Amino acid sequence: KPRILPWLVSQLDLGQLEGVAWVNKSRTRFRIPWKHEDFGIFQAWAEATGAYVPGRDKPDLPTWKRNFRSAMNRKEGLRLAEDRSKDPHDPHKIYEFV
Ligand SMILES: [Cl-]
Ligand SMILES: [Cl-]
Ligand SMILES: [Cl-]
Ligand SMILES: [Cl-]
Ligand code: NA
Ligand code: NA
Ligand SMILES: [Zn+2]
Ligand SMILES: [Zn+2]
Ligand SMILES: [Zn+2]
Ligand SMILES: [Zn+2]
Repeated sequence: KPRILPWLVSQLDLGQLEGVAWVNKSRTRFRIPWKHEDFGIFQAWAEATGAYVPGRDKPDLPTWKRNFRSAMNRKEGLRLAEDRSKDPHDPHKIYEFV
């Protein structure tokens, strides 16, 4: 395989992942809960890309967060708009389509 952009836009349109959401009406900007049992977008992406199969691999979140940051930062039309990942209340990042 899947490509990060179409897969991401789909996850966001569906709105089934807690805290993972469009933040503007035009749907060029979105939130990922991010903190420096999750079952969130990092593991979902690992499963979609075959990097994680339950019971085959041991759970590795820091790696999932790394693989996922890597796939996102490489996309030319994706900018990191905001880094709130150290916030105590709701740690998150905002990404934008440029
Ligand atoms: Cl749509
Ligand atoms: Cl998951
Ligand atoms: Cl605050
Ligand atoms: Cl905040
Ligand atoms: Na949400
Ligand atoms: Na996760
Ligand atoms: Zn859409
Ligand atoms: Zn899963
Ligand atoms: Zn924010
Ligand atoms: Zn705060």
